[PDB]
Amino acid sequence: MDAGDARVERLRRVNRYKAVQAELAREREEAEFQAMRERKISAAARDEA
Amino acid sequence: REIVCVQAGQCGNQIGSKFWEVISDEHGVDPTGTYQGDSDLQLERINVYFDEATGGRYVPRSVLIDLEPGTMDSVRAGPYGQIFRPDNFIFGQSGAGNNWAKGHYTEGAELIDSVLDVCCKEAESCDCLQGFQICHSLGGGTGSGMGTLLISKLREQYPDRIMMTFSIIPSPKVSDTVVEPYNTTLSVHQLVENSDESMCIDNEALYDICFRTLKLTTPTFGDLNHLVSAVVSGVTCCLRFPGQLNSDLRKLAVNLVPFPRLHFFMMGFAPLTSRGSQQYRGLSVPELTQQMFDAKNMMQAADPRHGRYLTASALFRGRMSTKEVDEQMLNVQNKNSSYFIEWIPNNIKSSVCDIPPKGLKMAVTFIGNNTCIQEMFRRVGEQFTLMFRRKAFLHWYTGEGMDEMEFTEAESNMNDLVSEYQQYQDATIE
Amino acid sequence: REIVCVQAGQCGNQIGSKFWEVISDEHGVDPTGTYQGDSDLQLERINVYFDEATGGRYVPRSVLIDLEPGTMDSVRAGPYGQIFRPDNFIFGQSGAGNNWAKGHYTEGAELIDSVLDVCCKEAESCDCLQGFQICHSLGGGTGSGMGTLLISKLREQYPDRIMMTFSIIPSPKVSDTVVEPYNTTLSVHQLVENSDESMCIDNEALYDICFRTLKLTTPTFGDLNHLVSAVVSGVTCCLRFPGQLNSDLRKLAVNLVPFPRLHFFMMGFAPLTSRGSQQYRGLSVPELTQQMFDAKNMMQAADPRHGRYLTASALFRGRMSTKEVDEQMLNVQNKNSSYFIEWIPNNIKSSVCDIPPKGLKMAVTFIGNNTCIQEMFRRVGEQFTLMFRRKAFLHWYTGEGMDEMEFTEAESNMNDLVSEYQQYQDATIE
Amino acid sequence: REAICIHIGQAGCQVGNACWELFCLEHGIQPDGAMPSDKTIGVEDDAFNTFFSETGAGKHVPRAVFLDLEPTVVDEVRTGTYRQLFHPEQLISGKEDAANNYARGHYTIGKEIVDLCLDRIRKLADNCTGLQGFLVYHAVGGGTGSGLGALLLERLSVDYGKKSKLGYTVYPSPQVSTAVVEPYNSVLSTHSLLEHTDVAAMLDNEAIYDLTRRNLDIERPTYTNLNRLIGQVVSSLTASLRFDGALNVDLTEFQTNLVPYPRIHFVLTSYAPVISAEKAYHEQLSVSEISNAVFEPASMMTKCDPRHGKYMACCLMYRGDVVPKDVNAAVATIKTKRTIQFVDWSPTGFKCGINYQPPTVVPGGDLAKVQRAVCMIANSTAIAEVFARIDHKFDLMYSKRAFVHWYVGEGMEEGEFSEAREDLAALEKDYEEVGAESADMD
Amino acid sequence: PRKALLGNWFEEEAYMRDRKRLLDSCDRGVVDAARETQRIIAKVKHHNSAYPMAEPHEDGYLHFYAPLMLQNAATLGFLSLDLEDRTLRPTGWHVACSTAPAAGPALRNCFVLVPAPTGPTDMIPAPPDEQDIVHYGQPFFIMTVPELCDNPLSLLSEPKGPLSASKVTGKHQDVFFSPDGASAEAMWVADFANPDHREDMRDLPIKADAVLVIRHNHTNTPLASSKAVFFNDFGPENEVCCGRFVNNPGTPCGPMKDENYWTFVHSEN
Amino acid sequence: FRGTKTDEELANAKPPSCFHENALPELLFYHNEITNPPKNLLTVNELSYTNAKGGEEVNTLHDILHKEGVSKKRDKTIAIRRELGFIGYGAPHEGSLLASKGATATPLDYTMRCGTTTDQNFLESTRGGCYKPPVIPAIGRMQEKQRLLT
Ligand SMILES: Nc1nc2c(ncn2[C@@H]2O[C@H](COP(=O)(O)OP(=O)(O)OP(=O)(O)O)[C@@H](O)[C@H]2O)c(=O)[nH]1
Ligand SMILES: Nc1nc2c(ncn2[C@@H]2O[C@H](COP(=O)(O)OP(=O)(O)O)[C@@H](O)[C@H]2O)c(=O)[nH]1
Ligand SMILES: Nc1nc2c(ncn2[C@@H]2O[C@H](COP(=O)(O)OP(=O)(O)O)[C@@H](O)[C@H]2O)c(=O)[nH]1
Ligand SMILES: [Mg+2]
Repeated sequence: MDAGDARVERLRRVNRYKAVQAELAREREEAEFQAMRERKISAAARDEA
Repeated sequence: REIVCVQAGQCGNQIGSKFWEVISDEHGVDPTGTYQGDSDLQLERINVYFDEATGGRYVPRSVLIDLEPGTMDSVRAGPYGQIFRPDNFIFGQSGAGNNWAKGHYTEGAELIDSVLDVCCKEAESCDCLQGFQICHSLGGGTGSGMGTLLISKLREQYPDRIMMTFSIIPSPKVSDTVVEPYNTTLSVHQLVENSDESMCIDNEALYDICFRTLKLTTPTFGDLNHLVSAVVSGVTCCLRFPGQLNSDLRKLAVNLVPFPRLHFFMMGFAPLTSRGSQQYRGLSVPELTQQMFDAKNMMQAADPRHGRYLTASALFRGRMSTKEVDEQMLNVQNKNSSYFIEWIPNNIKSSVCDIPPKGLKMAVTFIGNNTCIQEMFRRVGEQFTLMFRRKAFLHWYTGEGMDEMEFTEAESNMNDLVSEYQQYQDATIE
Repeated sequence: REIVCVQAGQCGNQIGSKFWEVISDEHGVDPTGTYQGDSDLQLERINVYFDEATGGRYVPRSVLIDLEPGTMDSVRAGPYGQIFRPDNFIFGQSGAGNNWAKGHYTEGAELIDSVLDVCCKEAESCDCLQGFQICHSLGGGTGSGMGTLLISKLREQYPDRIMMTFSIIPSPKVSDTVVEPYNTTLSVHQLVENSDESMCIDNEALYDICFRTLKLTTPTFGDLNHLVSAVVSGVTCCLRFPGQLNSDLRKLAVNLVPFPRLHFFMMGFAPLTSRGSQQYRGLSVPELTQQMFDAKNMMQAADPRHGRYLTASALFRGRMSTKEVDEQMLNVQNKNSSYFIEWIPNNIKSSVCDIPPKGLKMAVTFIGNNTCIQEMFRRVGEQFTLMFRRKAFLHWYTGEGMDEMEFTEAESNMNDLVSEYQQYQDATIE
Repeated sequence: REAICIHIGQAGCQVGNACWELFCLEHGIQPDGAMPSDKTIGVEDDAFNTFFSETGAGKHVPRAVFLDLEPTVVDEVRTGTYRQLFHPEQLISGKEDAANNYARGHYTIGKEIVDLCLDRIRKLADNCTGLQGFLVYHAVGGGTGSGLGALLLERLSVDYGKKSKLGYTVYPSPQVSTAVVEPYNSVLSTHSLLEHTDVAAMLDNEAIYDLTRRNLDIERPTYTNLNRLIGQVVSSLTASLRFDGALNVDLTEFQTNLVPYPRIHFVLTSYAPVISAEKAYHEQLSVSEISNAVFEPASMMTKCDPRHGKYMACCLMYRGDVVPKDVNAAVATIKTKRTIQFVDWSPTGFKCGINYQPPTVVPGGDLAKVQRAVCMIANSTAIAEVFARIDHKFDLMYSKRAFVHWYVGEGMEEGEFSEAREDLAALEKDYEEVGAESADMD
Repeated sequence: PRKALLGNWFEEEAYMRDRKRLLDSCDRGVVDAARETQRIIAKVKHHNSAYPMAEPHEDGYLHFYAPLMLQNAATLGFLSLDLEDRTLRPTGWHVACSTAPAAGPALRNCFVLVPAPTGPTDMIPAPPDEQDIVHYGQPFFIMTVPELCDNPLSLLSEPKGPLSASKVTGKHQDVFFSPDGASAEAMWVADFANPDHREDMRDLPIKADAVLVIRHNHTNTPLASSKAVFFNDFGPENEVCCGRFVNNPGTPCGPMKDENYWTFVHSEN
Repeated sequence: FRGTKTDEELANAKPPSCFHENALPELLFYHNEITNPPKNLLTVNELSYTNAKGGEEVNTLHDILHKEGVSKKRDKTIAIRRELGFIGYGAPHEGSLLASKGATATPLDYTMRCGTTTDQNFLESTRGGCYKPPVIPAIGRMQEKQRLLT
């Protein structure tokens, strides 16, 4: 009885953990893309000036 | 009018988890099991699928059986898993090995008595019992052998009720298991004697639904099991909600089955359309009927254009006019008159229910009895005869204990079923 | 209407300690003896088992007897031990040696007078005395021999009261003692003439209760003694609380003992269910009655299906309708009519009590006089004849002083009672 | 649930070192048997149980025996780094070798040692509650591996009966060779193995050398490289028991799908993403590419060409990030190909398995890190070519009794050579008859 | 990003944006992983708020109605509760409790003492001027601060049986918090540290810093904290149970080890 | 065969398991606004036969076929919601308004002393956030009071 409950609890925690990590990875990728675009625009303006 | 569910094997338990999620959502049952709905219309027929435990809570009248507990541990670990009664999970200690004879004769008889005890407790607890409903695959091991064993026992104990099955059958293009023809042949032999009505689904047809209609880039088995859970929960909708023209499993059976062997049906569910396109087209009865007869939306590999309809049934959910339903069914029968068997004057039954599935204005599920189902059985019989002439892999089955005469009986019974469909396809008034 | 308790030997003292824990809990008595309850209904029948000592205190009407003080010193040193009256602990200086003859004839007569003095002081202190209650095992040494000695003295001195025993009997699968058949046969011979009603429990049946019904992974004697304390405190519950249909030990005996020599009964208690499942199913009279007659829930190795019920009794606790009780007992008698003795038109007595055990909505305790108890005695007689034919351990008993004629008398007397059950089992209306 | 591994002789123990290295690193058991706690998830997991059992103090010990007649290699295991992991009784060693004589292992020397091995295996099987087969690792080229492996398989087959026995066997390579008497020992081993094994997996060192030169960039490979590849293959096949997946595959499913007749149990094995770390980041590795890879003969771990025969059954194990729809599309494309042929009595040729755990990377290893892999074991009539060439070499030596006096002196009747040669002739005819197509009517 | 527009890019862009809108807008209850992770973070932030504990009294005695902490002699941790590890039982709501290290007073580890109205039928009553002082042998309640939740909780226990066991080891009685109170199952009695002078110090006032043993009045079983460790949302915490811990299992009645001893912690002067 | 040294290397030896996210059912079937689907729980018979003389409005056929809402009758749902509010699952918290005659849950000394000294500002400060503490009723005392009655 204890073994089955332990298995079920581990499965639910690990599934929640995987979902959260996937969402954070996607958000970080988007943020890096936006930062790259912004810094390149700033560099172009500075060079022209 | 209470239904008892049986879930067998991995596929059955997986489809069942999504089905019981959909049903619990429609009746406003929280995943903790507490009733939280907001209209009496939800509560007043909850008994059909749920039994009432004390202080609010409801528990679902279903038996889960499998030979290795891995799937059951996954469903208990799922988001709605807590709702299921702990005592309803029955398991052994070793797998079916994809062998029909093991599942039917050796590991079967040890558990079957405990399964019958649970099924009898559930049936005898009902104040009035409606038919049983079973979902399983025919290609597997425990699904085919133990499902047909249990079906035979329940048909012995309750011969006056209805027996309904939803069944998964091997795709025509790719096999998942080498010994599929034996398990399929023996299971179809058992079903045609024992069952009253059987619905068949091909996984290849669900993949074609997902890719062509919904345009999903990377579909998964969760999507296929949602489509199946949607149609299965739709066929029973008139039992449990009010409507302008009520219907019942026995009334579907009386209108669909002309002769007792002709009980194999095609399935479809109409409102399918991709998220980008859906903003561009409103729901209406002509659109649902047009999608309903397109072979793209039918969940089996045989296509209606190579056969003829003996009978069909359509169940509509939502607030709609009866005139549009009646005139659509008349127009389809008149314009395509060559595809309907002529010695029956009207082939379509309609039924109308007031309450649609959540988030749809209207929906229909379609059940069709069409002779083109004979092509799948013919293919299975050819592959079986190819395998059997060389007695391929036969020692497994004979070592478990089967007589070779069962294989020749099952082959003969399927050949007679194919012949009977072909003769009624080509019948004439004269 | 007050009961006097006697606890004898290791098993008796251990079961008694848990019983007095359960009773002190039910009436809200602190282990210091202070009343801490919250309704007059708890207080108003406390006299039945407790005497009142000065300024508040209550003392439990029990005598503890054993031949070596190890168990008695452990219970006196235990957490509830202080509640017991110091003068009530009686012990010797040498053991029973696991021998019935030693326990009955040599060390017995030395203590028996001091035990009778304490028992008489307790009996003569009552304003009106109800029956005696005795707990002991039959397989042991001092329990069987000195318990039956004391029973004989109390039956000579108080022949008009009731004598009730709870007794542990050897398991069919594993022995705890080699010389069990002699001690069992001689003790059953003594009880057959002396006792008014005797209840028998197998430890193997408690293990099967724990493993199958409650699904405990690693049960201990605390669980077995809790099951026993629950049933023992349940049989007397109607004596000490109000109800719609009162009952009494004498009324139970008059309605269960058809002929005089037949006074051995099996016991069961119904609302056993595992802690995980209990949230899933509410209590009702059909569920309790169905589990109550299921042999799965019965505390002896003999199964009712091999015999017939000559009489039975059910004690219900809770606020419930009499109609449901009466119609359930009629329905069970009608559906299983072959298992009920024909000469008696109604074999079951019912009784209803308002106050359930804490944390349960409803409960029933079941007492049954079945003829399948004859199978246990026949098996014990076979093992006895196997040992006696070879004089297997007889020199111990003859050295204590027994004439060999006692063994042949005890064998003959028991063989008669088994035949009497065989004759009443197969009797006809004629 | 549980499986017990039996390692015999020199090759089997050395391959065992790589296998248990891998199983430790994949589950996370430290080399001294401990396992570090996790703080992100609240409780630990049962996955070790297939290969490890825990003591009441939480130390892990593995479900294996190591059997050898010479002490030196087992003493090397005893004195190495994993000293504290193994139970000392599990490492069983005799005094002196079987000297490349099958007769010395089977008749003279193994008869004394075999009862200790059976007592250890019995003691293991008593500490189980769902044992589902034996895995056996040995080489048939040497004396003790052949002779004691056969004797032990016979005894196991009598005592345990129906329980399954799956063998990984190192056969004599078709032109690389190490000892003169290899054909006699391999023939005599194969005679016993025919009756007493359920599936036999075939390996050739020349193929793994070819695979490590062509795909990896290693000029001078050694046995540790081959053993790491073998360990990866065994881990891929047993992963279906141990980790979550879409389509699991129990060890009994192999026997049901791969073996049509009880003698036709010898299977070919191959593995797809053998690739170096520098090559791996220049290329995608989609499902269809690795599925196309497993059918090329350059991918195989046995030196045979399957284009000269017909397939009877294939079992495909996918592990990692794979979706069933891509597996179905790949298998349908393979089925379309004209250079892949199945016997006409086996129309439904494929079994699939899909597991989510990608393959583990070993600190000293030479394989790249990859998100997905596929492994195939398949039964094909092409295997008949391996036996015919061993049998021809046996015939060449036996025509002159080239070495027979050793075998006769160590306890064997001359008749046993002729019996075994007739049994292998019957096995050759079985592969001739089973592979004949009756597709033409009349 | 956008990637190259070959194949099914249009429908998948639409699907991704609709999924993003659904996840950002809807609540979805406990199905959403991000929302429940955020609410667990807010849970942990709320439970660990500081509390203004009371200073020690001038007389140096143990007093009622004053915030306090409970520390164990073996674990050196403070008694704490988790409001969300709750299950419904036939006897009511059970809330799990443990002992954990902490940086100071908090809403999860500050309690008050409330006296019980009935003594053990041989009590010598205290004088009227010592009403607020806690004496040995006098029952009292342990309760949570009013700022934690609407309904006050109490420390309870139940007899051991087939359906009752400790949280982790399962070999002792169970201790849990419950809104049940003013009952026979919520009374506790303190005793002296030295075993030989235990009955000489009965019905006497308790010093502010005494090491003492807390007993369950209705079962006569001392309170304890073992070394068993379980994880929860706060980290690793120990187990709390009622039982007697002894050096020799063969003599269950005897000397008690350090994990049956407790203490009361005040604020620093 | 040199063994591993640190726990970090042993941890990074395993790659994390891949995870496939099943598509949400709202992404497959929903046709209205995905963030606010309309609620359709009306029957034609209830919406047709009204009590026009009493005061409730009448509906045209287009109104019958195209109206969103929930049926007015909710007696059993109200009873169930009240029962679960007493039990403890009810969001509206129907209980805690009054206590039974013999089902006390807190000693009166706690209410008189150390119960009237609550700081409202501190409570408001600690409650501020996306987490609110639950309210747990004293069901045990209630059912104990019900148990000891005839
Ligand atoms: N792949 C691989 N092959 C090996 C390994 N060790 C030995 N072999 C091969 O197996 C054959 C030799 O068999 P051995 O294991 O040495 O024979 P044995 O079991 O020790 O028998 P005895 O010599 O009588 O003790 C040769 O073909 C070797 O190339 C190994 O670690 N890996
Ligand atoms: N549609 C659908 N098919 C499934 C699912 N799970 C397994 N299958 C199919 O069912 C067959 C495998 O049978 P299985 O359930 O494992 O048989 P069992 O071992 O006896 O339980 C294969 O064709 C799978 O593709 C599922 O969730 N949905
Ligand atoms: N159920 C139960 N059985 C017991 C207990 N103690 C002993 N027994 C059983 O009683 C028998 C031993 O009798 P015993 O009491 O030792 O006889 P004595 O030596 O005369 O006191 C054996 O069958 C034991 O298993 C107990 O606490 N509970
Ligand atoms: Mg060697």
